[PDB]
Amino acid sequence: YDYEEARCACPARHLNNTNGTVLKLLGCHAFCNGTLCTAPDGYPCYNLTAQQVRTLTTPNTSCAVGVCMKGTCVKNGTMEQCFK
Amino acid sequence: YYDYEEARCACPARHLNNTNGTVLKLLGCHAFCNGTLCTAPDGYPCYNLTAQQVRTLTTYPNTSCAVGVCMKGTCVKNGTMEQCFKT
Amino acid sequence: YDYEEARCACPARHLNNTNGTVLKLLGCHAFCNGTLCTAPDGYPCYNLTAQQVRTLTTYPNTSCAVGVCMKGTCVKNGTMEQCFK
Amino acid sequence: VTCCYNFTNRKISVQRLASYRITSSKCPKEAVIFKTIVAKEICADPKQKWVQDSMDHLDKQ
Amino acid sequence: AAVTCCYNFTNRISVQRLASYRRITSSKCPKEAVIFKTIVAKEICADPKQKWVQDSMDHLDKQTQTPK
Amino acid sequence: AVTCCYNFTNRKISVQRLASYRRITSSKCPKEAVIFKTIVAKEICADPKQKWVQDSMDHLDKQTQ
Repeated sequence: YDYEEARCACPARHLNNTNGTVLKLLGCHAFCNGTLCTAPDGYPCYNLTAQQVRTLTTPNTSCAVGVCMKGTCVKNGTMEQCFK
Repeated sequence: YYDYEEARCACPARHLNNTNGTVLKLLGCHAFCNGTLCTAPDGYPCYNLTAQQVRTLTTYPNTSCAVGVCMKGTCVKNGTMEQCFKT
Repeated sequence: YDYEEARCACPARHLNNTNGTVLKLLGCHAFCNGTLCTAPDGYPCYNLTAQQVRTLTTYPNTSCAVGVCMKGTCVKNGTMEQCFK
Repeated sequence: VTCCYNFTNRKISVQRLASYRITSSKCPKEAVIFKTIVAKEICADPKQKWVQDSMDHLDKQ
Repeated sequence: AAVTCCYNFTNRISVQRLASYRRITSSKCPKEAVIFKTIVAKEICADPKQKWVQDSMDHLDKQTQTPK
Repeated sequence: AVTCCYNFTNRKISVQRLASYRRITSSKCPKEAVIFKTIVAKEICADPKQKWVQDSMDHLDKQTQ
């Protein structure tokens, strides 16, 4: 009776950068309260692949920075050393 | 008897640029001058960057480059950082 | 009983910078107590505009123009810093 | 390394919140994170007036 | 708090008017100083070189109840 | 935060070994002190009464922007 939710709005663990920039979201989607949610248009993100996401440590690989548009992390030339 | 250097280690080097409007800094404290390896003088301004970082440099400033000073061939870092780019 | 120790001498929140330099004052004026106070000649400052200040967060996004306080004006000097609130 | 990409659309009753936390400086959006009695985390914008009042009423306890 | 510095000093102070002090501001501050909190809840800036400031900090320290 | 110094240094540290110092809200601290961060990333406590501490803070301040 007492275990309801309240709109997709729970926090997500971003990826970090040793160069002192905004924390970026891995992809544009997050599992919030058991649902799949899309980040807002314009949200900073990283655009990684399965092998890339597996090759992520705590910084050693160059992660492609991008911006979330309509649920897709559109890259924008820039790259940053990102870590977990 | 004609094609020498005329002065050991004394040719110019392409420095790295910065969008912060500061002195141009030498990437590292070493430069390839006339086929040899040269050390900047003690006290020369430098950037201290890594392979992946220097490779992640474009023409728009995006990464924070660690400023430092050349001492005995090493770019000893200091607190300061700058948005630096290659041009 | 509730008077001001002295005219224009209370601390002020400076702006921070990811470049590892001295903390600079946004402008050369600060609201100290109920009055408006001018920083001393030579005090480091940033010179920002309304549009910039509205887009100011806790991570750098705009390039802030460094300057020096002279006669109440933050005279620019060319240098720029990534500054944040 | 925990930031909020979305704020709470509606508004939650103080009687359903257990505590709150602050987020990091380098987060794209600055917010407060409330923990609900059911152990869920909701994001709220500190600009909204009811959020500040709820955080105040939860601190004074 | 970490970005709070003093650009201007008091110069002109009475021990009976101070409630607390903060020893030093940030390392990366243009001017280094101490920040006194007064009984009226106002913050004043003082130069740590001046002797009266050190004496005020001493007489204000010897006012926090230590144990046995 | 809630970090105070229970012991001060005995000797005077070399100016060449200090990287910075940190502020403190040491109103509720039993002993008042300064906290130096050394080049080797260590934190040392120093008594602000001693003159060399003020001299070290002066020589380390005059090195910023």
